[PDB]
Amino acid sequence: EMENVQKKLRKLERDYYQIREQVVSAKAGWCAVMRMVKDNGVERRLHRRE
Amino acid sequence: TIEERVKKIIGEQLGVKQEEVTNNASFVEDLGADSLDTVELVMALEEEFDTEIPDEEAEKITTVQAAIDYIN
Amino acid sequence: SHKQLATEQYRHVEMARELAEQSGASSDLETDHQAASDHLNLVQTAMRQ
Amino acid sequence: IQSLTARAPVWLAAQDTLNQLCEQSGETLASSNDVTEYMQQLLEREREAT
Repeated sequence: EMENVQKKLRKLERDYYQIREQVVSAKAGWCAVMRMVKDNGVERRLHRRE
Repeated sequence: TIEERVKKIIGEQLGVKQEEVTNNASFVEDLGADSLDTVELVMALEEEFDTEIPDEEAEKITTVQAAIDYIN
Repeated sequence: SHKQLATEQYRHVEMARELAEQSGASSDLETDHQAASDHLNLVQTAMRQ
Repeated sequence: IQSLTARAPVWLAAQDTLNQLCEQSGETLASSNDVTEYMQQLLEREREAT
């Protein structure tokens, strides 16, 4: 039973790996957008924090 | 050298350039990266080196230099 | 779950080790009990003679 | 947490309007009484300019 949970751990590990690539790739683009947005839009116009 | 990874990734994760980071400063407050941004930075470091860093060790990277200290 | 599984495997190996010792003891006891059954039959035989 | 979450959006909308309002003026407001006294100064400027 526990060896199947180990193999479950392997499957979960590859799922985690996928999620991790998603996160890093997303931040790479967030960087660029928040670079360009500093032409006073982000101050309060686009950042409708409500 | 291999540190070019870290000193590259850091910038790519924080918007600063390679030379902007200073070893004396701290990510949490002296780089502008908040809790979420620092989590993203440490987790990107984890991804790049194909390794793992538990929570306890991961929390000890608040300073710039630490990012290489645990690596090398 | 990874560390739990690692710890549970270490515990599992320890319980498996003690049962290996009892399994050996059971084979030794089977040998002693075979001799014991023979001893009973030898005594029954001696009583008849 | 549920109470705070229900309360949050209203407070945030109110804060955005307040920041816009006070930034539109030269003086920065901090309390209800402060807003009232600013009302009075506004009236005085009305009745001088007129």
